[PDB]
Amino acid sequence: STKKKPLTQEQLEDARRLKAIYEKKKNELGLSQESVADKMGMGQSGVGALFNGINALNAYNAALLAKILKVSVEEFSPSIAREIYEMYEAVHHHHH
Amino acid sequence: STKKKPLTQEQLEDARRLKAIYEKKKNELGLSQESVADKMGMGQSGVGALFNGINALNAYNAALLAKILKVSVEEFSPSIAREIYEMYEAVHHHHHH
Amino acid sequence: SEELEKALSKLSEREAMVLKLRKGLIDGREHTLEEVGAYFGVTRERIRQIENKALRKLKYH
DNA sequence: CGGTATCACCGCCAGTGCTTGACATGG
DNA sequence: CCATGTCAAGCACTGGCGGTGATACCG
Ligand SMILES: [Ca+2]
Repeated sequence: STKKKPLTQEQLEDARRLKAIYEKKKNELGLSQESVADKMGMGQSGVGALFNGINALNAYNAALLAKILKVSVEEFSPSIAREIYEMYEAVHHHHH
Repeated sequence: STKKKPLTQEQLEDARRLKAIYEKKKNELGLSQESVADKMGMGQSGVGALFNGINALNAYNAALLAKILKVSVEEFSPSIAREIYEMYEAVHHHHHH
Repeated sequence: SEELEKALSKLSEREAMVLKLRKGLIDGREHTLEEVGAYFGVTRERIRQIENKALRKLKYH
């Protein structure tokens, strides 16, 4: 019952770009949704929910996926990439 | 099925360090738990929970706190700051398009 | 044997049992995924899933 | 009084465990 | 041919993230 609330159009676009990178590179990187999931500490269906726009990406998982797929986060989600940059500003000890 | 999970020891410390930074700089910055919550879009029980070790920090709230309090994240949580930098490596590396 | 038996101790008894049955350690036959499935009351695919998780589990420590 | 403390309560969804339908392949 | 194994997608289910808000308490 009680179907899961749909993500935002932007999130859905993020996911579609993510999956497309995945499909395009899986052979040469030698990945399956399953093997990707393992590198991320999770299961196959969990990774799948992310690729198919069912579950939202967070910054942590996006970064993980970018590293696994060997692409920049900017290639699937610009808004998550900006969010990560925003957080990075906060590790900067800056001048006196 | 306890609705809330307890913090690890490291999470408690990060909290203490966080709180101490609030206590030390609240005056120069004209901050209250309340005013800090307002900057973060939550309620004062929200902030209290983070300052007191009731709720763990996450990367986003840590970055916000650091910006409100004018310090770097690693002054209260070196592990969260490491997580932040690693995440930023994924924005930097392997660009195309 | 025992170094093995205690080596298969980091996994759930179920994950361990899936491997032992696949490798013939319980009864002498290298059971198929379907056979192990029927043993555990689930499909061959879920046994495949479990086995993979178990192998990745003992190949990281 | 301005601040803080916690009690005291929980919606919600990201990820799980399993299934199903499609498909690849050595024998 | 098809038993065996692999992959990806869908769904019922739940731990715990990430808070809320009176109200009573402190200096
Ligand atoms: Ca809010």
